[PDB]
Amino acid sequence: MIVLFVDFDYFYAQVEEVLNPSLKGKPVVVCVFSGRFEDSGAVATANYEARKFGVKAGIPIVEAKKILPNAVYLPMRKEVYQQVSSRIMNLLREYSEKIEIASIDEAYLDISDKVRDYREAYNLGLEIKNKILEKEKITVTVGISKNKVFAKIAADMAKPNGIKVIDDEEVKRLIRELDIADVPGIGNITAEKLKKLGINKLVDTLSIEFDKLKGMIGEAKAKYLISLARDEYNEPIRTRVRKSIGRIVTMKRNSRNLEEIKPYLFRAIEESYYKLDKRIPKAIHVVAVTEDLDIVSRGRTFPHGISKETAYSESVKLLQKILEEDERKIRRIGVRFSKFIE
DNA sequence: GAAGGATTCT
DNA sequence: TCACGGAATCCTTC
Ligand SMILES: [Ca+2]
Ligand SMILES: [Ca+2]
Ligand SMILES: [Mg+2]
Ligand SMILES: [Mg+2]
Ligand code: NA
Ligand code: NA
Repeated sequence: MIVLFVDFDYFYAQVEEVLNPSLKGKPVVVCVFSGRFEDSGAVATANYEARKFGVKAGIPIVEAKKILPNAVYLPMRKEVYQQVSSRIMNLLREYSEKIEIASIDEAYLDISDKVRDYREAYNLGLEIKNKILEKEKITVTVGISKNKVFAKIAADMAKPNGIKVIDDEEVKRLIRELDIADVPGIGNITAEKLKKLGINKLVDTLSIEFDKLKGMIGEAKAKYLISLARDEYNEPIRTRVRKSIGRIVTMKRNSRNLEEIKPYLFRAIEESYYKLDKRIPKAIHVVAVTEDLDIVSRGRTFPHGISKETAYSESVKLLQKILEEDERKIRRIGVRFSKFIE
């Protein structure tokens, strides 16, 4: 099984430069201005010239400006980014129909039967990679390996505009030598718990019992890491189609008055439905980020589909459900739909 | 199960 | 109105 992974290089930034090639070379920064007071919001992701100064996705726009106040700060244009993404997603589809679209800027392709013997695989990387460059003016990094996990580590290790392979050999090394926080799925929270147990590399898992790890990371990740470590990991390229569609939005002020919150919640609902299209959800969920951030949520699953009209109402019920259990004020508000009808 | 929370990642 | 956006998914609840 050979797994070829394409992550696009700082995507939303790149697209903005492709649409405006005068930016290229400067440091472009793509953000989500919340109009909550002129520079309220967060970065979204950022050109390499910009990244290298510590301006990364997720930091506050005003934090970023203490760093690069002369860099180009553009507002996140999601649809533009999506139509440029599908063009690319389609291009790769032709290469190995057995693909799995990870995110807006990620795709796994299974090239097991399309090619055998990595030498071949690498060359395809160049083709795939070169073709997107050709068609979309978008540079991408390519990671190859026996499975999704390692294929992606390769891409991680080689970005931007990169192309790394990862033969078993190296793979067997990484099991032993690669730092555990760099294993995909593993973030700081779980990394810190792993250091505490003593585990720093994948191989270490086979030194600890397993029921313990379940204690601290839960069987789920507990099986996962042991699986990779074992070299016995294999998850074929599913093509998971979205299992959840939502929206959250940032109010221009914290609230506990509905009429105040209400116009946002619908603004969210209307979008969420456009995002849904021909899909009909059996479940709704109203999510609220508090003046604190305790990210509270009340929901409901109906035994039938939810019509837009029913999505309004219930939500207002669910917003009220929140408005009086906790007692804190609301920062962001939104809705999330699930449990679709096949 | 269904429900609500926590975690990971751009 | 005075730093923390948006989107999923998992992974663990009662
Ligand atoms: Ca990591
Ligand atoms: Ca299998
Ligand atoms: Mg990426
Ligand atoms: Mg990226
Ligand atoms: Na049960
Ligand atoms: Na019960």
